[PDB]
Amino acid sequence: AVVKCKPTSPGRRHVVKVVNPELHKGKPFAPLLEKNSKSGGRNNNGRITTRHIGGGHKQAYRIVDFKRNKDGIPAVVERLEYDPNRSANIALVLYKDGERRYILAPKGLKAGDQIQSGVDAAIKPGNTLPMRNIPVGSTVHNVEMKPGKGGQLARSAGTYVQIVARDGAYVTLRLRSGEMRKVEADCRATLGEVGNAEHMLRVLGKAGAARWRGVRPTVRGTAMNPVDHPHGGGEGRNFGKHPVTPWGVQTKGKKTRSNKRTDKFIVRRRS
Amino acid sequence: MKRTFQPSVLKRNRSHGFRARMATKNGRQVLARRRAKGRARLTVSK
RNA sequence: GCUUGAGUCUCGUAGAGGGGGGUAGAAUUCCAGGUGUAGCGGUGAAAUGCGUAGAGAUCUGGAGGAAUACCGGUGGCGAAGGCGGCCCCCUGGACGAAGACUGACGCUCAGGUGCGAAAGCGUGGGGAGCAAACAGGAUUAGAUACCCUGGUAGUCCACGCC
RNA sequence: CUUUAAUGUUUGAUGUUCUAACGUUGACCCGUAAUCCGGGUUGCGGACAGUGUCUGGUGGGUAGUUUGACUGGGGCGGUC
RNA sequence: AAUUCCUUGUCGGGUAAGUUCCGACCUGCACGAAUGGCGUAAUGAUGGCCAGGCUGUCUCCACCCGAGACUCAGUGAAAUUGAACUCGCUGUGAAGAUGCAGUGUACCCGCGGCAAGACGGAAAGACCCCGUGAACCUUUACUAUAGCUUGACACUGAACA
RNA sequence: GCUCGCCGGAAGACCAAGGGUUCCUGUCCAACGUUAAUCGGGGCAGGGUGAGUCGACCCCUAAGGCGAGGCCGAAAGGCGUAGUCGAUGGGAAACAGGUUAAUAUUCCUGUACUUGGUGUUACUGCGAAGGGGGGACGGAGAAGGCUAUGUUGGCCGGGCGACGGUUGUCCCGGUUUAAGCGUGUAGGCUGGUUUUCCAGGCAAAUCCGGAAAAUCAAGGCUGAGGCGUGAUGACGAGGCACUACGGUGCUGAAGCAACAAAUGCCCUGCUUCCAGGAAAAGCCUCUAAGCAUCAGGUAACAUCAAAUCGUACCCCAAACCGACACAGGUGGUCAGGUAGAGAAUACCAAGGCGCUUGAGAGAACUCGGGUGAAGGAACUAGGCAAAAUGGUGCCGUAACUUCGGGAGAAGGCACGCUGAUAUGUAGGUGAGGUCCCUCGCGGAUGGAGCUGAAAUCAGUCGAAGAUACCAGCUGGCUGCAACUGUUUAUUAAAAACACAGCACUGUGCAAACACGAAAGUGGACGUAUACGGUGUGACGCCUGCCCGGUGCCGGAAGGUUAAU
RNA sequence: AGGACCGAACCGACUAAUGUUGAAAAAUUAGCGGAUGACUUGUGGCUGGGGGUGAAAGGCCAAUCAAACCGGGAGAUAGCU
Repeated sequence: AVVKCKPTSPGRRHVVKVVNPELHKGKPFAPLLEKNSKSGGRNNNGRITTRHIGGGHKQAYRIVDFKRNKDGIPAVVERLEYDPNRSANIALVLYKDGERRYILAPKGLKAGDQIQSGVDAAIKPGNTLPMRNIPVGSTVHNVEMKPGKGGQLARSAGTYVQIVARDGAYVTLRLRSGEMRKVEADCRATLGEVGNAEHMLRVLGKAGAARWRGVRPTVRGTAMNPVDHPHGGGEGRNFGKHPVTPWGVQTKGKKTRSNKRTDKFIVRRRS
Repeated sequence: MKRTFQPSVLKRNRSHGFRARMATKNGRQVLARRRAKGRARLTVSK
């Protein structure tokens, strides 16, 4: 659960840790590891393109099954592991033919649970099926946008998607943003919601925790100069014009969505 | 006081060397200008 | 020592007693659509407000939240606060015919501990109606009110406080 | 000549369906013991998206500049 | 008050004496609620004030120990510089005189010191003004323009109301 | 040459980078050395750098670079697949003595070790830009076992002390010895063996993974250090013959034990934490295509090969970066004695220097210090500067608080030496013995030696005992910023910036946004508990009213309105 | 355990004095801040000039920065000296 630290020092005064004793203490599964090198704030042109990304802890990428397959083969769940690359925890699962894979761990999943992925799979948290064998109203996660592509929606910790309706070839989904959108019914979805729902309850306590995450300091345009930001300047604190991005586009309000080939799929815009 | 020139022959040859000049057409123009001027050493780094 | 106070067992009975989950039916609101036109709403009167970009009214489909009309009672249960749709799971108490058992094991209890309406506070959600604050329109000599039109916290859920 | 539930026969606005251009940063096969890219099979979208030319708006995000003179220094005021 | 012009506002405390300080009042020139308001333990090479200790900080300097400065031998620069036979005073004067006029004073030349002057040296004043000068920055200045966005045509076709 | 001083976690020793002959010898003193110079990093000549084991090269990869084709782009060119480069990282192997004027793990002596080629013999399924294992990995903390190393004793050699005493519990010196081979231990990790089956590993597999049976907890792997061998060897204090006094040669005694020890090793271990900690090859194993007394793979023996380049010298510096023989800068490694917590500091070892102008004299004034009567901030813008305090143990400690703090609050007391407790105690370490076990790097009892605080009584010295160096000033009231941090490298370190938190807003993934003329790339191998932009800035209590103006969001009825 | 405390190496630069034709085109001396972390450092790489990078000062980009340096237009122009 959440652990409020004793204020033995400033920086430990205001930190809440979320700790899971169920998580595996030790090395991850080495056949499903890849090299992950830091490249944020670095284009192939070498320029910073996303600001406030820099050095954090070294991390290794875990190959997680998102396009879940091996239909009809049950898999027993071994110990849940920690994943630095995402807010969610992951589960190392072992199929009956001797194949280990990494799964986005749902909320109720424990070590020893059985999961399955086919069209004959019983509907149960941790099982994935296309959304024409899944009843309307169930909360799902790790749901594809195209049939066979892999889960793109509800991958963060604690997130879920509600199956609201069925067209007959499309399935309407209420997303975590409140948006309703039409997704094809042959797209697969894992049942239940994603675990680690206490991830939003952590408070980092100090600037060093953000630096271990990998977030470089954010400078305000009011603190900058007129050459640097559209905000900036003045012989006091007040600038006094409409708030904008560093490149001039207005940032309070001003919806910026220019897609026209997916407007047929978004049904109700998020509120 | 740390001064601006901190020598390293590897970085010298990677930055200003003959093959670094010959890689780009503009460094080949540098070498053409130095042969036309008549320098005793084309790439003084090398 | 005794059972006659207190308690236990057998078999039943009624009950919105509590905790968890699921579901159902009216109705309100909102969205999309069909018909249709010049008013709707409100009040002691009006007016703010909605409607000429089509409101209100009628019908269809969908979404979401809250409370459970009738039964309903000078009824029932719980120590109190309190508890009302239906179904399941776990569970507390009360009462009764009859029989058996232990044998004063009882009563009250300052400190102590627990429970404790509504309002309020913290974190995370939810938000249909209602509604402190707030705004407008009335009333009045004035009206920081009673009235109307909206409307935020809150009312709802989880865990903690008080 | 203003109109007809089959005929001599056009133009312009949304709406629905199709596939066959186009898209695919869906799946599979081959080049190929290649995350590229082609070609092929199929699924999805589909005359939409996107691009070219023309065009209305917005546009200190950039760019070039202007922002007068007299004046009992200049500026303010006043004047031309 | 990092905010109050008047202003050293007024009252209280601290001091023998306090334009600063602390606590108040409200008469807020011209505080005020994420341009955040008020408070806040801890923290600070942060700003102001007070006190104990401590002392050459001072009254008010004295002595001593070293490195220079001074002399000798060796080596040996620099800024600057129209030329110099390069005094004081008062007046005059492009208006603050070593040089002009009147006058006074002064044998010639070093060495160690001090800096009052040579409007001393250094840097074609940076403040001010001027140039139909420059740069950069701003905007609601003018004119464009990247981007974003609107529509027509083309790529681009077939049916049905 | 003899004294004197200075450094000694360097001002000593060895490298890397960088430099490029400054290295050694002979000769010269014009110029260069801030002076002279017989000297020199100067001039002129010669000499000097010896590798299968050190490094490079080489095999392998990270960031990244280039990139056949390819995609894109007026051209130039941009990106990028296969691939190929790229160490700062990962794979074979050598140590000790001796030697030169100058080389040294390279030459010599002694003892080794590794990787390939070929040939002979014996056995046999060998075979891959393929699969699997392994390489292969974080921070912090805590043991234990050691070792480098040091001290003391023994032993050996020498001494018998310019001035009282001294060798007859004294003085000085030495007491060294490696790789390799064998043993496989203080530890650490892990259950092995056999059989059967397979929806997995881009196909196959006896390999990996998975499942099911019998058997016993005894098998394997890793691992410092010790001991034996290396080694009756080498080295070794001194002594002995020739001296041109550079020095050469012979001989060469003891060469043990105990204790204290690392920040080094076991240890890439163990424990714990979240921030979740490179890649590929060398190595092992499995088969695919192929071949069958063939080619190959193992084991033994013999023989051959290991090329090429670097190697001098400086390297907290007079050889590098700073125009200088410049008070500056420069990565790693080694780490002695006494006091000490210590890599502080003081004095010294080994070693290296006295900083390339001296000699006088003892003015002002300047710089760097020492001490001051009485007063004690009266100085000044301001306690600027100086002075002060400073250690360990124990007692004691306020308001306020977010309960952690504040706090070393403040303020005090004792510190030296000697003796006794105790001819050296508590503790630490552990030989001779004694008894067991599959009798060896084994276990149990001891308790000889060695080392050894701290405390209490008593005595004693000085003015003074944390006596030197070293080493904190303290308290109160306020502004600001929560804090640690960052900042104008060269006049501003702040109240500025950042910050954890908070909120608004955009964003449904081919996301927003950014770089790009486009491909593409970041965002992100992320997916609304995520990402961006903005403002505010822990925390506590809160954040009121105004949508008229300017932005933004929503709507299209009417007016105006472009190309066409 | 801790962006914990004291304090060396290490990193930095708050005060004062000296130096200001310096020993030094920013240092020395005496103190001073951090010193397990948002630390520090070696080697190599990447980002290129209306551009980069910036815990933001218009700081930094080779002793050069409100637009680097080199070459060219170029003998720019200069109603000014």
